[PDB]
Amino acid sequence: ELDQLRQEAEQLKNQIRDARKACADATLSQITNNIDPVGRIQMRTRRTLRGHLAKIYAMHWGTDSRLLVSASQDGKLIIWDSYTTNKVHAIPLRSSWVMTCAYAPSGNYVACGGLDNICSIYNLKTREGNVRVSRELAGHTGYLSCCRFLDDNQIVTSSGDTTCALWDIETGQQTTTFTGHTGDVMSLSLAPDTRLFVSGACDASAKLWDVREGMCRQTFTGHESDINAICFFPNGNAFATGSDDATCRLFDLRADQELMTYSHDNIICGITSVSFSKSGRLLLAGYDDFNCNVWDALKADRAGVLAGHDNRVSCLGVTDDGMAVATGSWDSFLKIWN
Amino acid sequence: ASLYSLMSLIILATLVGNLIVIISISHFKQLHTPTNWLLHSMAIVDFLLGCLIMPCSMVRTVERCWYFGEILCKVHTSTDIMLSSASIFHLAFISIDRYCAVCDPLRYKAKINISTILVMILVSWSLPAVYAFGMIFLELNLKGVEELYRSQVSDLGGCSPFFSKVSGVLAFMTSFYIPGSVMLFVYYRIYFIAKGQARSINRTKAAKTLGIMVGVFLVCWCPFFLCTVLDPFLGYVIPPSLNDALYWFGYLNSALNPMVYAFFYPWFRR
Amino acid sequence: TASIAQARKLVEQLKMEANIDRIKVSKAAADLMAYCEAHAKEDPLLTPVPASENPFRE
Amino acid sequence: TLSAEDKAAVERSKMIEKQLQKDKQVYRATHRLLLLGADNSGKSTIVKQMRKTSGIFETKFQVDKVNFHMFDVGAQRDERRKWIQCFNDVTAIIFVVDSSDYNRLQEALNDFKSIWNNRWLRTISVILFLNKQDLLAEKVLAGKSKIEDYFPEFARYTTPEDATPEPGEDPRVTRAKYFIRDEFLRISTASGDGRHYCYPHFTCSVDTENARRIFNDCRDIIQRMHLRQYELL
Amino acid sequence: VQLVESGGGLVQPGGSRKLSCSASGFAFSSFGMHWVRQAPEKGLEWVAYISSGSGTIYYADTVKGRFTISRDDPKNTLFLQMTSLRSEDTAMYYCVRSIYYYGSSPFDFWGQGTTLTVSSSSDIVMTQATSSVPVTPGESVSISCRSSKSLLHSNGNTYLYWFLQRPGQSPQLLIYRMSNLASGVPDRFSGSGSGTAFTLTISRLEAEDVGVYYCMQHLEYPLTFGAGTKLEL
Ligand SMILES: NCCc1ccc(Oc2ccc(O)cc2)c(I)c1
Repeated sequence: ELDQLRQEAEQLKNQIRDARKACADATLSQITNNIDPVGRIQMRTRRTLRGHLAKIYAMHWGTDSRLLVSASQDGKLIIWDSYTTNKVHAIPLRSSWVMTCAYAPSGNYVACGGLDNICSIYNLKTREGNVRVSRELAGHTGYLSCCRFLDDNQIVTSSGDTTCALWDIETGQQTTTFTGHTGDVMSLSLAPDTRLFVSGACDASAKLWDVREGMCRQTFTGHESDINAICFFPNGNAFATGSDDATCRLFDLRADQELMTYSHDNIICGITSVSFSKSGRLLLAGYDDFNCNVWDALKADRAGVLAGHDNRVSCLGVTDDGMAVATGSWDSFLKIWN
Repeated sequence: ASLYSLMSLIILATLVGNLIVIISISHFKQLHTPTNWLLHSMAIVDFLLGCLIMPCSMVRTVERCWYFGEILCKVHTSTDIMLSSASIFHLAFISIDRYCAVCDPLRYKAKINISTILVMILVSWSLPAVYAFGMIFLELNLKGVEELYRSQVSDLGGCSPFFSKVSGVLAFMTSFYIPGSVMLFVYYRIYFIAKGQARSINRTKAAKTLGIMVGVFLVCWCPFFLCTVLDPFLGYVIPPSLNDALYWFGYLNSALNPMVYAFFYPWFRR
Repeated sequence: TASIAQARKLVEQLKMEANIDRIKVSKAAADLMAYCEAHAKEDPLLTPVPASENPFRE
Repeated sequence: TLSAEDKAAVERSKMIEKQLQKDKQVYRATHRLLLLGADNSGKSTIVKQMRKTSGIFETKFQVDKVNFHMFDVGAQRDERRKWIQCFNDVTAIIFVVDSSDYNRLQEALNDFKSIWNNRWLRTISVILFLNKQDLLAEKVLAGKSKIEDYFPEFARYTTPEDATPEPGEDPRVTRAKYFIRDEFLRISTASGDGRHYCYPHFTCSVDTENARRIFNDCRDIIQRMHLRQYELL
Repeated sequence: VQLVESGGGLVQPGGSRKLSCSASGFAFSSFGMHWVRQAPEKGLEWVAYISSGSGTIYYADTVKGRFTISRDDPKNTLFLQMTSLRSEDTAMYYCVRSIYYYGSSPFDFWGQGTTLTVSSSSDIVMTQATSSVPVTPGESVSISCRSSKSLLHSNGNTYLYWFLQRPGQSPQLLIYRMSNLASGVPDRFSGSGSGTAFTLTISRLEAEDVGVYYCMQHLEYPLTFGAGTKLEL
């Protein structure tokens, strides 16, 4: 019967909550209160990229810290040269409702997808001088929301059908399927060692998954609304999330408990994207208020404002070596700060 | 003493408005639509008018004399005409753009692009350039009236522009009826359409913006152009005082142009 | 009825996550903080580099 | 740009910038529309007459040398809150209602109320289509079904004076049709503050005239938008 | 991916002929084209060049008013015009594809060549000290190249190329930008330099390494070639 199973689930949840509460020892703010603050950070716009027609939805930095790819609501993919402000490639898309884009670590392939329920792979290094599509990954029910490369033959995609999957470009089949979320998944993040990954959904919860095992290992809660973006800490034991209630949190994998909260009373809008610096000292988050706030990851103090966009910031990105930071917006303009 | 101060406020009021509109449109990337480029060009034209024509005309009206040469009177007459025609042409093209936006809703963006605004801007600066300098320097207007014209102005050392009978009619029909009828026709049609719309949506703001545009234009130009035409047809009776008076209604129109065409709109006010 | 089957799997999954090893919360505070000073000297955004070593000048 | 390779790269970038100008013109001349409905509503029949886990459908039609692009949502989950914000710049939204079943009309009114009050759907007008009108006529002449059994306010209703019953076959049919229309009309006029409008229509099984209706509605919608911006309305 | 050339023959002095190079198997409209001349018993020499957009055209200082180049994108065919042929205008001609962007590898594929026989300053000087050397099948081989000016640019690139034309076939590409290896080249060739003197190192050796190695630079676009060193096994 369903009567005893619900009580058993409730008492397991109560036991888990009690164990987590007993695990709590002290707040990170108390430990960090005896460190001098970073100060005032003042970045300025160094480059401006123009050429996009419709709204910009996503972007991804390259591993060489010089090239990047961006997606537009009109169905175009453009590869930019950050130093000389030149355009390298311009790939038209079959479907204009693209929502995400990814860049391969080796620099040989790019990926994109959207409401078409299809993830496409484009080959950049061909004998003939033209970008052509290699494979289309079909099988999802909802819309594609995020995608990240693991190597030249493995990719992880997030879809709106509340399920994640691991694909294989060589065979075009779903190697592994991840289930458990009740709401649709909006974003995912990968670890530097590519052994584990996390994702967030509209059920105000985040889960940690194992690539080979294909099973969930840990769950995080605490947000009052849906999850919009997720970023993963450089160490490999922490990650940060962003929601629509003007609130961001930091979670610890080993401690299994929420860290301090980054929020302000003057913000009523929602977070769209989050990122970390090279050393993990500064946290950058886009908002609906046309600005990009900069926070201190250790003292929870806001130090720096990145203003200059005419519409909402839809995506963010920090380069591999930390030289610069790139922002995208619905005004079809990309700005590089330093 | 009171007369000097009166004409000094007009000079200060023009440059300010035009430099504001010329900065707000070149720096702000939001207002990069093809429609705003013609407004930017018109603002540049009246800034040039205000910062060239106004000062010397002032010393002149006041000294009731022109002590700066004869290879400069001619230059002035020619640059005063040229810049008045560019402003009028810009106003006419603004009216045409408004008509195209209103009466063709589904094809406004396709027909009004940068390639048409650029053609309009060139045409407006180039057409008066080949006309004002040619009639002044080669003297298309002093034919047959040299003795009387000079007896009246050259013997007294004046610098007031002079015109003949046919040169006068040409002036009229190229710098006043041709842009004056366009505007009016467009803004009569634009009023009846708006009326029906409100009737329906409810079953007027049209009478208050359109009635102002037309009116400012016409108070500032109807008396000056007509007087000149009948001036020769009656026997040249206008006193020079009244003549400069008529003149000070073109500069007034270039002062008030931008406060009417830029600040009256929420979009830009923001 | 499939209702009991769905709840049966949910109960089994919850008990698996309950048996994990948790480290001291204050212990993870030092580990997270320690990485900051060990890499603070190689963060271009943290320490503004002069106008000669960056490629985005001018 | 001193090196020849840099000059060639600049030339390639300029070439790329010039094919992105042709696209602009084509985009500035098109109009995008969003199609919404339900399983019972014959939107598929309408879009077929106008002419795998697929995500979105696209249909193209032209009238008076004007191109319209319409997007139909394919296989998707029952939740539409998240992806509805990507259509905040379309010309209009077409809604199809099946006026033949009972309490499915109630579901249609609930869906219309939910869509109408959406925050991200502001400044967007809705075109309303009343489909399958012949079934409504055939379902009242034979009796065996009463609207009053589901809507108690049908009895306290009468045909309005401004009504124009072009067929005029039976007063009861006209009364029911105008009651059903006026329900959606009152829902639409319950709010809006004049920023957007509703254009209801009566659609038949084939009705090979909907393209002209959509063209006229779109023309009317853009003229009011332009008259509001230049303060004439 | 194959290039075919047509024309050639024996003509009287003062004649005129038109040479064509036909492309097939790739997007010919996005690659620049070069003409390279090679005397029967001498090295290579550049002739002319047309960019992808036909907005930039260069000519060799030897002949500028007698040679004309043209291209046709729709049919993917290159053209070369020669007027008033002289005695020196007798050599082998090749058409070379090239594309310029970040990370690109220009001068990657060459044509077959057509023969044409005629009856009877400030540019960087590139020289090769050696011309022939016998080696052992399995030992290391070193080839050195010299330049009269520093090839290093302010950005940080060193424009040096290695071709190694085989004795009987068209040239190939081994090293571009003095440090990067090509696609189909086995991972046994390497190159290094300091700014004025450069060396080419081959770890292993096989029977397919027999040929003449050429030296070329692309700094300020004089396009001067080297002398060439022949290897015999
Ligand atoms: N701004 C008022 C002073 C002023 C301005 C322009 C003037 O010349 C003309 C300009 C255009 C014409 O079509 C004919 C004449 C004159 I005379 C006086």
